[PDB]
Amino acid sequence: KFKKPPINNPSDDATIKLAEAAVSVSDSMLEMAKVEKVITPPSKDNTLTIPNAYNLQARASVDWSGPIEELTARIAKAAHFRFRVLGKSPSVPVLISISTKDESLAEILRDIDYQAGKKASIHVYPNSQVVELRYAKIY
Amino acid sequence: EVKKQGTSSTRQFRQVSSFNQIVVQGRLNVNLHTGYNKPEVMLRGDPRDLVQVRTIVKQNTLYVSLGQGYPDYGAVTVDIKTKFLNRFRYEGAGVVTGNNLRTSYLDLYLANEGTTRLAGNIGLQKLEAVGNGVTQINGVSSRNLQIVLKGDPKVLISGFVNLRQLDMYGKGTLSLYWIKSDTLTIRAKKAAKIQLAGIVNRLDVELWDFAQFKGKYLRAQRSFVKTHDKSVAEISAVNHQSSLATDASDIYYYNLSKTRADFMAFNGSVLDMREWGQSDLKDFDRYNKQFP
Amino acid sequence: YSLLNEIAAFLKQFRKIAITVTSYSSKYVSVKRERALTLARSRVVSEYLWSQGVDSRIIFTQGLGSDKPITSYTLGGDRSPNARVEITFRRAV
Amino acid sequence: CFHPPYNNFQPDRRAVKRVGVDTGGGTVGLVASIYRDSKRKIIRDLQKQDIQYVEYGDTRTLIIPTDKYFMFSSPRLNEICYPGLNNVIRLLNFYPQSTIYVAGFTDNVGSRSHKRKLSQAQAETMMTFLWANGIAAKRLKAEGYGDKNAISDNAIIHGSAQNRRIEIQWF
Amino acid sequence: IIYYIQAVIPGRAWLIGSNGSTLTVREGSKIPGYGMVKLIDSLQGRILTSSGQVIKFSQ
Repeated sequence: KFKKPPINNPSDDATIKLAEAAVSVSDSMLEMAKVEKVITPPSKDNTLTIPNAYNLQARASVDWSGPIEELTARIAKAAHFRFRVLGKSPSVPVLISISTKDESLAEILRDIDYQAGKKASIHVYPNSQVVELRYAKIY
Repeated sequence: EVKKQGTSSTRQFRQVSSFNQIVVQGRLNVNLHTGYNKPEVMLRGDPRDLVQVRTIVKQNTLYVSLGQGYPDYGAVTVDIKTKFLNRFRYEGAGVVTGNNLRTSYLDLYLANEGTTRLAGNIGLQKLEAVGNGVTQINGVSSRNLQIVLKGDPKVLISGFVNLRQLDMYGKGTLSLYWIKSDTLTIRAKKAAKIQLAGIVNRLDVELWDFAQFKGKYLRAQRSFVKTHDKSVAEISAVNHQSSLATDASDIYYYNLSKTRADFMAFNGSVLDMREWGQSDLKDFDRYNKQFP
Repeated sequence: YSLLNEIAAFLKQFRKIAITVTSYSSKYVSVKRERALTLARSRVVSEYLWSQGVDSRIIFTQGLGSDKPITSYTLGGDRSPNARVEITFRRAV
Repeated sequence: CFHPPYNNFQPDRRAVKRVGVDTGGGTVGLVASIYRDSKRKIIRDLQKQDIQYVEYGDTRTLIIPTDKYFMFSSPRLNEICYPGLNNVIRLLNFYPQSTIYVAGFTDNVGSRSHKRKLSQAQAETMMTFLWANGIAAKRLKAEGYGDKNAISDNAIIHGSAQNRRIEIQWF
Repeated sequence: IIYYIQAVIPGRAWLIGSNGSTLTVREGSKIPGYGMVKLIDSLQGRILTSSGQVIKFSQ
C-alpha cells in the first residue's frame, strides 16, 4: 500500500480562496512593517508606565470586541485595584479587539495600551493600587 | 614498643633529603610551608617517642607514620618546608594546615577525619576523601578534575574547576564556588548534597532517592534532568530544558528558558517557583507555553 | 476528563461574560510551592475548559494556596475538604 | 493493563495479557504474540496511522505530520494520538546502537524567525519525548529548518499541507 | 565598554566584559567605568553601582 501522511478533512473552495487572499495580505503587512521598523526605530517601552506587582500575576484568557473602558474596569476589578478615568470620552468610541489565551494581566494591559494608540493611555500605580485610563487632548 | 608517659612535648630540628610525596599516618598535626631554601622537617614530640616518630625516605618519598608499633602517643606536631610536592596521603584522625603552595599537579588522599585547610593556588586533577572528614580548600585552578566519594565527607572547594563527571553513593556534602565546564554528568544514589555555581554548556543530572541537587546559580545552556523517588532538583536552565519526574519527586526551575519540556510519570511535579513580584519578570511566549 | 466534559456541558447551558477559577490546597513544604501548585492547577483546568466550547468572554485564573480554609479539620492532604477548585460566575439576563 | 498517558513511561507487558486472556490456547496465544510483536506488523500499524516509513540502503526515515501529532501553532504534543507515538517507540526499540537525527519543517506562511523558532521548538519536544522513554542523550540531536528544502509546492493547498513535518533518521 | 554578570552567589559575583576579560567583584570593591558597588542581589540578577546604574544578565 502506498500512502502519504497528511490526510485531513475535505476542504471548501471558499476557504481556499480566503486563504489565498490572506497569505498575500500577510506578507504585504510583513514587508510594510519591516520598512516601517527600518525607517522609524523605537526607543521607549511601556514597561516604565505599566509595571508589574503582586496580584497582577493572576492570569486571564479574553475574547473581547468592544469599547476599552468596560474591559479595563473588569481587569482592574479582577486585579483588586481602584479604577480612575481622566479626560473626556470622545463621541466616536475607542474600539479594541483582544483575542488572547493564558497570559498575565500586566501583558493584557500592555497590549490594550498599545492597541489604543494615540487615543487613550494606561497607567498603573502599584503603591496606591490604581489603574488609570486617560483620554487624549484632541478634539 | 614504648609509651610516652613521663615525657612532655619538646622541640626537635632534623634534616631530610629530597622528597616529592608525603604519606602521614597518626593522630597528629601537620603544618606546611614553602620556600626557596633547603628542605627540613621539625618534629615537636616527646623525647621518649622522638625515636618512634619515623622520618624515612624511600625513592623520592617521605613516610611519616608510627614506628615500632603504637603502644601510645598523644600529641605530635610536624612542621615541614620543601620545594616540590606531588602527592599527599593522610590517615588517622589528624589536622593538616597549609598555604601558599604552587604546583602543576598533585593528588590529595584524606582518610578518617583529616581536618584540612589549604589556602593556596593548587591545580589538582584528582582528590579523594574517604569518610567522616571536613575539607575547606580556598583556591583551585585546574583544567580537569574528577571527584568520586564513597563515605561521609563535608568538602568545599573555591577557585576555577573544569569538572567533567560526578558520582555519589555515600552521605557526602560538596560545594564548589566557581566552575567553567563543557559537559557535566551528575549521578546521585543514596543521600547527596551538591552545590555548584558557574557556567556549564551541557548538564545531565540523575537523582535516584533522597538526593538534593541545588544547581541554582549554575546557568546551563542545555539541561537534561531525571528524578526518581523522593529526590529534589533545583535547576537554572537557559536555552533548552528537558526534565522528567517519576514518582513523588520535585523539580524546580528558576529561569524561563527559550525551550522548555517537562514530563511527569506517577506523582512527580515540575513547578515554576519564581518571585511574582520582580519588576523585570518575563511572561510565556508562543514557544514556551506548556500546560502541565 | 469525563467529569470535565460533564462540567463543560453544564456550563454551556448559560449566558455569561466572565468566569473565575480559583484553586486552594494545603500546607506541604512552604508557601511558594503551594501557590505555584494552585496556579498551575487552575491554569490546566481553565485551559481544558477554554479548549471546550464555553461561550464566555473572559476567564480569570488564580491560586490562593492555603490562605482561605473552609474547615478547621486540617488533618488530611489532598483528601482534606479544604483542598479544592472553585468555579464562580454570574448568569447574565 | 495500560495507562493511556504514556503508561507512566514504563515498558508495557503486552504479550502476557494476550496469552493470559487466550486460555479460557497457549500455543495460539504465543503465535498471536509473535505475530503482533513483529517488525512488519508495527510498520503496517504505523501505516494505519498517518506516519510514513522509508528504507533505502542502510538509512531509515520516519515522517510524522505536525498537523495531527501537534496542537495548533504550539510545541505541545497532542495526547489523543498516543498509539502512533507508542508505535514509534516500539519501532525505535529494535535498533539499540544507532544514532537519531530529528528535524522540523514548516510551510512558507509567516516570518523567517517565527518559522525557525517553531521548527526548533517542535524538534526539541520530539527529541525530549524520545529521550524520556529510555534513549540516551548522547544519541540524539534536533534541528529545525524553515521552508528551506521542501518536498512539495507551497503555492498549492495540499502540497503546502504536505510540507509541515517531523523527520526522524537513523542508520 | 559595558559589563554583564556571568554568575552570582551570596557574597561576591563574577563579571564578564565586552572585551572578554573576566572579573571577580566583592561587596566593597572598585571596578572601572561604574564606581562603587553598594548592593549585591542573589534572588535577582542585579548589581547596583554608585553612578546610579544596575549590572544585569545578558539578553
